[PDB]
Amino acid sequence: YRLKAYYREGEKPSALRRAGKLPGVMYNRHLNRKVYVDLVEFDKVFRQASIHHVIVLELPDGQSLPTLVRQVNLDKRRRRPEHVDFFVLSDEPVEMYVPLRFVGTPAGVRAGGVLQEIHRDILVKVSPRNIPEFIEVDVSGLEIGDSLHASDLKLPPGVELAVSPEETIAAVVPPEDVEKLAEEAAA
Amino acid sequence: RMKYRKQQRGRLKGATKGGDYVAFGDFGLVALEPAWITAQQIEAARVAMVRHFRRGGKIFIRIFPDKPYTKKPLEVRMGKGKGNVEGYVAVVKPGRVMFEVAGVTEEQAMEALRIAGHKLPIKTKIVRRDAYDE
Amino acid sequence: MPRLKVKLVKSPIGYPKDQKAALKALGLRRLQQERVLEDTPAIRGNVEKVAHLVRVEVV
Amino acid sequence: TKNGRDSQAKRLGVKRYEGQVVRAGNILVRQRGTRFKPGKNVGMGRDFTLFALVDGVVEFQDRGRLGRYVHVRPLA
Amino acid sequence: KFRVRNRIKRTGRLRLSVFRSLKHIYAQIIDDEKGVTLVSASSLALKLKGNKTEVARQVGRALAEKALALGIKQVAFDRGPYKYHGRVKALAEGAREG
RNA sequence: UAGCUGGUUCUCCCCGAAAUGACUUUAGGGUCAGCCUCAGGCGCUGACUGGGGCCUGUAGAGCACUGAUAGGGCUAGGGGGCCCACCAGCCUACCAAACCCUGUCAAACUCCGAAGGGUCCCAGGUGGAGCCUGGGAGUGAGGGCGCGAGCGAUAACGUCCGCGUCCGAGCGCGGGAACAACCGAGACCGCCAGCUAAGGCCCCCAAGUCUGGGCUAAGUGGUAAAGGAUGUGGCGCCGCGAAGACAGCCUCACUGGUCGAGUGGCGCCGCGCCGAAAAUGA
RNA sequence: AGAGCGCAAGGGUAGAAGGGGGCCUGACUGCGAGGCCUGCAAGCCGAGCAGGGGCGAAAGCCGGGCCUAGUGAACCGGUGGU
RNA sequence: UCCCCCGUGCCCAUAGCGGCGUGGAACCACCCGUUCCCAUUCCGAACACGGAAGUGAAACGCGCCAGCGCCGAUGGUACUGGGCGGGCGACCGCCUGGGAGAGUAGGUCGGUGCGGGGG
Ligand SMILES: [Mg+2]
Ligand SMILES: [Mg+2]
Ligand SMILES: [Mg+2]
Ligand SMILES: [Mg+2]
Ligand SMILES: [Mg+2]
Ligand SMILES: [Mg+2]
Ligand SMILES: [Mg+2]
Ligand SMILES: [Mg+2]
Ligand SMILES: [Mg+2]
Ligand SMILES: [Mg+2]
Ligand SMILES: [Mg+2]
Ligand SMILES: [Mg+2]
Ligand SMILES: [Mg+2]
Ligand SMILES: [Mg+2]
Ligand SMILES: [Mg+2]
Ligand SMILES: [Mg+2]
Ligand SMILES: [Mg+2]
Ligand SMILES: [Mg+2]
Ligand SMILES: [Mg+2]
Ligand SMILES: [Mg+2]
Ligand SMILES: [Mg+2]
Ligand SMILES: [Mg+2]
Ligand SMILES: [Mg+2]
Ligand SMILES: [Mg+2]
Ligand SMILES: [Mg+2]
Ligand SMILES: [Mg+2]
Ligand SMILES: [Mg+2]
Ligand SMILES: [Mg+2]
Ligand SMILES: [Mg+2]
Ligand SMILES: [Mg+2]
Ligand SMILES: [Mg+2]
Ligand SMILES: [Mg+2]
Ligand SMILES: [Mg+2]
Ligand SMILES: [Mg+2]
Ligand SMILES: [Mg+2]
Ligand SMILES: [Mg+2]
Ligand SMILES: [Mg+2]
Ligand SMILES: [Mg+2]
Ligand SMILES: [Mg+2]
Ligand SMILES: [Mg+2]
Ligand SMILES: [Mg+2]
Ligand SMILES: [Mg+2]
Ligand SMILES: [Mg+2]
Ligand SMILES: [Mg+2]
Ligand SMILES: [Mg+2]
Ligand SMILES: [Mg+2]
Ligand SMILES: [Mg+2]
Ligand SMILES: [Mg+2]
Ligand SMILES: [Mg+2]
Ligand SMILES: [Mg+2]
Ligand SMILES: [Mg+2]
Ligand SMILES: [Mg+2]
Ligand SMILES: [Mg+2]
Ligand SMILES: [Mg+2]
Ligand SMILES: [Mg+2]
Ligand SMILES: [Mg+2]
Ligand SMILES: [Mg+2]
Ligand SMILES: [Mg+2]
Ligand SMILES: [Mg+2]
Ligand SMILES: [Mg+2]
Ligand SMILES: [Mg+2]
Ligand SMILES: [Mg+2]
Ligand SMILES: [Mg+2]
Ligand SMILES: [Mg+2]
Ligand SMILES: [Mg+2]
Ligand SMILES: [Mg+2]
Ligand SMILES: [Mg+2]
Ligand SMILES: [Mg+2]
Ligand SMILES: [Mg+2]
Ligand SMILES: [Mg+2]
Ligand SMILES: [Mg+2]
Ligand SMILES: [Mg+2]
Ligand SMILES: [Mg+2]
Ligand SMILES: [Mg+2]
Ligand SMILES: [Mg+2]
Ligand SMILES: [Mg+2]
Ligand SMILES: [Mg+2]
Ligand SMILES: [Mg+2]
Ligand SMILES: [Mg+2]
Ligand SMILES: [Mg+2]
Ligand SMILES: [Mg+2]
Ligand SMILES: [Mg+2]
Ligand SMILES: [Mg+2]
Ligand SMILES: [Mg+2]
Ligand SMILES: [Mg+2]
Ligand SMILES: [Mg+2]
Ligand SMILES: [Mg+2]
Ligand SMILES: [Mg+2]
Ligand SMILES: [Mg+2]
Ligand SMILES: [Mg+2]
Ligand SMILES: [Mg+2]
Ligand SMILES: [Mg+2]
Ligand SMILES: [Mg+2]
Ligand SMILES: [Mg+2]
Ligand SMILES: [Mg+2]
Ligand SMILES: [Mg+2]
Ligand SMILES: [Mg+2]
Ligand SMILES: [Mg+2]
Ligand SMILES: [Mg+2]
Ligand SMILES: [Mg+2]
Ligand SMILES: [Mg+2]
Ligand SMILES: [Mg+2]
Ligand SMILES: [Mg+2]
Ligand SMILES: [Mg+2]
Ligand SMILES: [Mg+2]
Ligand SMILES: [Mg+2]
Ligand SMILES: [Mg+2]
Ligand SMILES: [Mg+2]
Ligand SMILES: [Mg+2]
Ligand SMILES: [Mg+2]
Ligand SMILES: [Mg+2]
Ligand SMILES: [Mg+2]
Ligand SMILES: [Mg+2]
Ligand SMILES: [Mg+2]
Ligand SMILES: [Mg+2]
Ligand SMILES: [Mg+2]
Ligand SMILES: [Mg+2]
Ligand SMILES: [Mg+2]
Ligand SMILES: [Mg+2]
Ligand SMILES: [Mg+2]
Ligand SMILES: [Mg+2]
Ligand SMILES: [Mg+2]
Ligand SMILES: [Mg+2]
Ligand SMILES: [Mg+2]
Ligand SMILES: [Mg+2]
Ligand SMILES: [Mg+2]
Ligand SMILES: [Mg+2]
Ligand SMILES: [Mg+2]
Ligand SMILES: [Mg+2]
Ligand SMILES: [Mg+2]
Ligand SMILES: [Mg+2]
Ligand SMILES: [Mg+2]
Ligand SMILES: [Mg+2]
Ligand SMILES: [Mg+2]
Ligand SMILES: [Mg+2]
Ligand SMILES: [Mg+2]
Ligand SMILES: [Mg+2]
Ligand SMILES: [Mg+2]
Ligand SMILES: [Mg+2]
Ligand SMILES: [Mg+2]
Ligand SMILES: [Mg+2]
Ligand SMILES: [Mg+2]
Ligand SMILES: [Mg+2]
Ligand SMILES: [Mg+2]
Ligand SMILES: [Mg+2]
Ligand SMILES: [Mg+2]
Ligand SMILES: [Mg+2]
Ligand SMILES: [Mg+2]
Ligand SMILES: [Mg+2]
Ligand SMILES: [Mg+2]
Ligand SMILES: [Mg+2]
Ligand SMILES: [Mg+2]
Ligand SMILES: [Mg+2]
Ligand SMILES: [Mg+2]
Ligand SMILES: [Mg+2]
Ligand SMILES: [Mg+2]
Ligand SMILES: [Mg+2]
Ligand SMILES: [Mg+2]
Ligand SMILES: [Mg+2]
Ligand SMILES: [Mg+2]
Ligand SMILES: [Mg+2]
Ligand SMILES: [Mg+2]
Ligand SMILES: [Mg+2]
Ligand SMILES: [Mg+2]
Ligand SMILES: [Mg+2]
Ligand SMILES: [Mg+2]
Ligand SMILES: [Mg+2]
Ligand SMILES: [Mg+2]
Ligand SMILES: [Mg+2]
Ligand SMILES: [Mg+2]
Ligand SMILES: [Mg+2]
Ligand SMILES: [Mg+2]
Ligand SMILES: [Mg+2]
Ligand SMILES: [Mg+2]
Ligand SMILES: [Mg+2]
Ligand SMILES: [Mg+2]
Ligand SMILES: [Mg+2]
Ligand SMILES: [Mg+2]
Ligand SMILES: [Mg+2]
Ligand SMILES: [Mg+2]
Ligand SMILES: [Mg+2]
Ligand SMILES: [Mg+2]
Ligand SMILES: [Mg+2]
Ligand SMILES: [Mg+2]
Ligand SMILES: [Mg+2]
Ligand SMILES: [Mg+2]
Ligand SMILES: [Mg+2]
Ligand SMILES: [Mg+2]
Ligand SMILES: [Mg+2]
Ligand SMILES: [Mg+2]
Ligand SMILES: [Mg+2]
Ligand SMILES: [Mg+2]
Ligand SMILES: [Mg+2]
Ligand SMILES: [Mg+2]
Ligand SMILES: [Mg+2]
Ligand SMILES: [Mg+2]
Ligand SMILES: [Mg+2]
Ligand SMILES: [Mg+2]
Ligand SMILES: [Mg+2]
Ligand SMILES: [Mg+2]
Ligand SMILES: [Mg+2]
Ligand SMILES: [Mg+2]
Ligand SMILES: [Mg+2]
Ligand SMILES: [Mg+2]
Ligand SMILES: [Mg+2]
Ligand SMILES: [Mg+2]
Ligand SMILES: [Mg+2]
Repeated sequence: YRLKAYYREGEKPSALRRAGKLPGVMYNRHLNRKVYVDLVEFDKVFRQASIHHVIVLELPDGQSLPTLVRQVNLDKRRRRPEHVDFFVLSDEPVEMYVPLRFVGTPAGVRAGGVLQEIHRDILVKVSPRNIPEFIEVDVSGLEIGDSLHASDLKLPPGVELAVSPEETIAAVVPPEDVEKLAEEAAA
Repeated sequence: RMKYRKQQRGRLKGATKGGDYVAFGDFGLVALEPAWITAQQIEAARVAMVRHFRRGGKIFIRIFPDKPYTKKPLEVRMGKGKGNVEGYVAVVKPGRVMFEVAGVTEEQAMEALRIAGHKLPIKTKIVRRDAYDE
Repeated sequence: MPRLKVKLVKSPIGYPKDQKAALKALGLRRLQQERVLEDTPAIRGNVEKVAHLVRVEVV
Repeated sequence: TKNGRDSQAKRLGVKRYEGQVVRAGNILVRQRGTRFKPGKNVGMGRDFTLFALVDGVVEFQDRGRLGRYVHVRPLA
Repeated sequence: KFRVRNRIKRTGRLRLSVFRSLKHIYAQIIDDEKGVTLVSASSLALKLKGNKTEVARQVGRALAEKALALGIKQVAFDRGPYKYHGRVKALAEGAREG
């Protein structure tokens, strides 16, 4: 995903927001600079890119950079982004979150139940060259009560997790139910 | 609970912290007006959802009533209200995420959450899960 | 740092004691009253303080 | 209503700030424990009251793991 | 265990710091409040014989020579982690003669 | 006797409070301090502001301590699925200490921490500033408003403190229909002069039925909520379509039919609608 | 450092104020610069001087207790002394 | 002037935990012995004395790795002197000056004063 950017300065951050432009910053151990982008454009892009997929920033400097969305400060009270960060990549193994795909109906969910996908993505230390669009996970062997962990992942080539190996990824759990209210009504 | 004693009242300053982001389910109910939500409200709202989609997915309550609510026995003007008639409530500023569902479709989630809105003493909005995760 | 022409154009009635003093500090007593004081960090301070009820110009 | 009760509030605190002139004997800090420690020309009494040992200016200092100290750098 | 060092300091001046190795002993009068040494009469690591205590009293008087020459007198003795006795004591015994 | 009530008589000029703290068989009374006044002395110090140094733990935030806390994972103690009882573990749509992940809460919790506040030094500051000594006091029911908290029911023209303000003493003047404290503003006297403030400029009533551009169709405006609706403009995205689409021609879809070119769903904003029952005449 | 520090909470504290031992009785006399707090009266801190002592080799420390509660003007009288 | 070690003070975790490696000439420790000084609620563990043989294992010094710990911007927001505007309200918005906490990027296996000894 590519998206047009522009350099910012003393311009009142608030003022920009009226003009539909949302401020932000791009940075890495080498450089950082004020910027901003058209909100609606960013919205449409970030709706798929988020922090998983890479993002090329087109600055009027003709420069185009391999930035990653580091964080997005939201305004509480009717959620809505205030200001965006951009981690301009390089080549060294920079860690980052990578999405997941819990494929296959679990033993529990099929036989009545519900899968609570804990982590929808996993933080991993990987070279910018390897940007695995996702990681597969056979969440089919999970009967109700079961649970998968990070130590049980389809780790792709050149990739390695940077979280806890014993961390939980997801789990099947009992379903809400009216019959439970009768028993809860007793106690 | 367990804790210790009856609380002072305190104002409800701006929605500063009062507010979050979906983090457990596919949809969420969020407060727009600030208010103390009674325990018995949480309850009715919660059951209203399970009662709806019977044998449903999973409900997530994300606010817990830890504030002691006081009240006088219909008298004059001294001592502090033993109260607790409503017992306990949780302060809730605008933008704070209350409930989250999961393991159900749109119609299941939309309707069920919407029902909770009518159980709550607040104007509320439903939320998807946009794409915003910090 | 030339000079400041200050004019009290809004009554301090209902304003804080300190702001009233700030006027006495400048030398403004009557309303609509002209007053030129040399531009200094100590004077500008009190001028900036009663800013909402005086209006300034450079001389 | 077993409450509604308290105790005469003791006006304690830093009684002389850094960059103030003090005569010998002047009390510098009345404190609960050793929220401040003595130092150059500053002794403390049985209650923890830090006081000047000679005339001079009072200067504060901090030393992290070692705590904060009050001094009296004399000159007269 | 250096609690003693703290006491001696907030008390006066001119610390007679005294270190002593299994085969050595050193002494240096230092004016704190700035951290500088005035005189340093090292011992076994200087020239002296072989009997520890006998050596101590020598260096003690030795320190006094060079020290008192420069005009010194504050006998603020830094009895290090060592209990005041024998070698360290003799070291004092010395300055208490010179 | 009356720590209570009432009454207390000529004029002009200057200044001008208090309704707080402490103690009080004290609580509508007193004593000392605070605040007013007069005289004498001191003489740039005073409020306020600039620069600098130190002190601080509130707003906010945070979970490192004290505790609270939903979900999950993991695992001592309870119940066990396959059963195995004189034994066992992955694990159980079973109760849970400790710990871990996710996510939160607190006046009497703080790893953090402002704005600000206090004080000192230097500087500006000659003001019904300031300091010292004395003579004379009154005041010690306060109130409203803004703000920060407690109490209360996130009730009261409620109550109790804190900072400020005004009324008190400015029920003198202009506005708010009328209205101590809301907006403007501090009335020495005179004038059939001028300029502005707030608020206004259709008539009552001084001043534009002013100019340019929108919105509203309710008398909204002319003062109510959750909530509800093809009210009405503005904005945006998502589905079908001249490969003929949307309605109705039993039809929706769709082709020949044909108006054939728009149509269906959602979301955001402005103004409005319903929700909306009271006692003398509107 | 979440223990301890006689007791409530707090602040403080292992670079001791906590625990153990040796010797000792400054839980001294006569004073007291300078201050904290303060309407008054009270309350609190205190270097230092003199006298005669304690512990330490010494620098030094000791005018009770880690500190903040554990209290009562005057009047009237008892007791011991001058 | 430069390097190494020893004693000491300052900054007070970017100085720490851990892991690996390195130094015994000197220094230091460890170490040998318990007669003398001194010591154990018992023990020469500790304090102490007299000292060779041995060792660098322990401890310590020096040097590497960022797993934990620790430090941590910029940007934005909260909050807020002061000045305003909006609703019945629980509240909300603007101007102006100040400006966090968290989190991100990153940093960090220290720095330095004095004295002594050795090359
Ligand atoms: Mg909505
Ligand atoms: Mg996370
Ligand atoms: Mg978070
Ligand atoms: Mg006014
Ligand atoms: Mg005033
Ligand atoms: Mg006039
Ligand atoms: Mg004139
Ligand atoms: Mg009680
Ligand atoms: Mg009280
Ligand atoms: Mg009180
Ligand atoms: Mg003093
Ligand atoms: Mg003392
Ligand atoms: Mg004491
Ligand atoms: Mg300083
Ligand atoms: Mg330290
Ligand atoms: Mg030593
Ligand atoms: Mg009387
Ligand atoms: Mg009468
Ligand atoms: Mg008159
Ligand atoms: Mg006259
Ligand atoms: Mg008159
Ligand atoms: Mg007069
Ligand atoms: Mg009163
Ligand atoms: Mg009293
Ligand atoms: Mg009294
Ligand atoms: Mg009274
Ligand atoms: Mg009376
Ligand atoms: Mg009086
Ligand atoms: Mg007063
Ligand atoms: Mg005269
Ligand atoms: Mg003069
Ligand atoms: Mg002056
Ligand atoms: Mg100043
Ligand atoms: Mg300043
Ligand atoms: Mg400055
Ligand atoms: Mg703090
Ligand atoms: Mg507070
Ligand atoms: Mg708070
Ligand atoms: Mg937390
Ligand atoms: Mg916690
Ligand atoms: Mg802690
Ligand atoms: Mg605590
Ligand atoms: Mg906890
Ligand atoms: Mg939960
Ligand atoms: Mg739980
Ligand atoms: Mg559960
Ligand atoms: Mg569970
Ligand atoms: Mg079984
Ligand atoms: Mg059974
Ligand atoms: Mg059996
Ligand atoms: Mg059997
Ligand atoms: Mg058996
Ligand atoms: Mg048996
Ligand atoms: Mg058996
Ligand atoms: Mg059996
Ligand atoms: Mg059997
Ligand atoms: Mg049996
Ligand atoms: Mg458990
Ligand atoms: Mg549970
Ligand atoms: Mg736990
Ligand atoms: Mg509170
Ligand atoms: Mg408590
Ligand atoms: Mg803190
Ligand atoms: Mg910080
Ligand atoms: Mg500050
Ligand atoms: Mg400050
Ligand atoms: Mg200042
Ligand atoms: Mg001066
Ligand atoms: Mg001056
Ligand atoms: Mg003059
Ligand atoms: Mg004068
Ligand atoms: Mg006056
Ligand atoms: Mg006046
Ligand atoms: Mg003066
Ligand atoms: Mg006087
Ligand atoms: Mg007088
Ligand atoms: Mg008088
Ligand atoms: Mg009087
Ligand atoms: Mg009073
Ligand atoms: Mg009253
Ligand atoms: Mg009264
Ligand atoms: Mg008042
Ligand atoms: Mg008032
Ligand atoms: Mg008020
Ligand atoms: Mg206010
Ligand atoms: Mg509060
Ligand atoms: Mg409230
Ligand atoms: Mg009300
Ligand atoms: Mg109130
Ligand atoms: Mg208060
Ligand atoms: Mg007045
Ligand atoms: Mg009138
Ligand atoms: Mg009248
Ligand atoms: Mg009027
Ligand atoms: Mg009026
Ligand atoms: Mg009036
Ligand atoms: Mg009036
Ligand atoms: Mg007037
Ligand atoms: Mg006249
Ligand atoms: Mg006139
Ligand atoms: Mg005329
Ligand atoms: Mg004019
Ligand atoms: Mg004009
Ligand atoms: Mg007209
Ligand atoms: Mg009329
Ligand atoms: Mg007219
Ligand atoms: Mg018109
Ligand atoms: Mg028009
Ligand atoms: Mg109508
Ligand atoms: Mg009504
Ligand atoms: Mg209406
Ligand atoms: Mg209402
Ligand atoms: Mg409401
Ligand atoms: Mg409404
Ligand atoms: Mg409405
Ligand atoms: Mg609707
Ligand atoms: Mg209509
Ligand atoms: Mg429309
Ligand atoms: Mg269709
Ligand atoms: Mg067909
Ligand atoms: Mg047609
Ligand atoms: Mg749709
Ligand atoms: Mg929208
Ligand atoms: Mg109607
Ligand atoms: Mg009717
Ligand atoms: Mg009617
Ligand atoms: Mg600890
Ligand atoms: Mg403790
Ligand atoms: Mg103990
Ligand atoms: Mg406790
Ligand atoms: Mg404590
Ligand atoms: Mg300490
Ligand atoms: Mg001790
Ligand atoms: Mg002990
Ligand atoms: Mg002891
Ligand atoms: Mg003993
Ligand atoms: Mg003892
Ligand atoms: Mg014994
Ligand atoms: Mg004297
Ligand atoms: Mg005095
Ligand atoms: Mg005195
Ligand atoms: Mg004072
Ligand atoms: Mg007094
Ligand atoms: Mg008196
Ligand atoms: Mg007195
Ligand atoms: Mg007392
Ligand atoms: Mg003394
Ligand atoms: Mg003696
Ligand atoms: Mg000596
Ligand atoms: Mg003493
Ligand atoms: Mg003592
Ligand atoms: Mg004790
Ligand atoms: Mg003791
Ligand atoms: Mg008493
Ligand atoms: Mg008694
Ligand atoms: Mg008593
Ligand atoms: Mg008496
Ligand atoms: Mg009597
Ligand atoms: Mg008698
Ligand atoms: Mg007698
Ligand atoms: Mg040379
Ligand atoms: Mg040379
Ligand atoms: Mg040099
Ligand atoms: Mg060099
Ligand atoms: Mg060194
Ligand atoms: Mg130094
Ligand atoms: Mg270790
Ligand atoms: Mg080696
Ligand atoms: Mg080797
Ligand atoms: Mg060797
Ligand atoms: Mg042997
Ligand atoms: Mg022998
Ligand atoms: Mg023998
Ligand atoms: Mg023992
Ligand atoms: Mg023994
Ligand atoms: Mg041995
Ligand atoms: Mg030894
Ligand atoms: Mg040897
Ligand atoms: Mg050897
Ligand atoms: Mg080694
Ligand atoms: Mg080894
Ligand atoms: Mg190294
Ligand atoms: Mg090292
Ligand atoms: Mg490493
Ligand atoms: Mg890391
Ligand atoms: Mg910058
Ligand atoms: Mg910043
Ligand atoms: Mg900013
Ligand atoms: Mg502001
Ligand atoms: Mg309105
Ligand atoms: Mg309401
Ligand atoms: Mg309000
Ligand atoms: Mg600013
Ligand atoms: Mg800054
Ligand atoms: Mg800061
Ligand atoms: Mg944060
Ligand atoms: Mg967090
Ligand atoms: Mg950033
Ligand atoms: Mg190291
Ligand atoms: Mg470093
Ligand atoms: Mg480095
Ligand atoms: Mg460095
Ligand atoms: Mg150096
Ligand atoms: Mg050298
Ligand atoms: Mg050497
Ligand atoms: Mg050489
Ligand atoms: Mg060479």
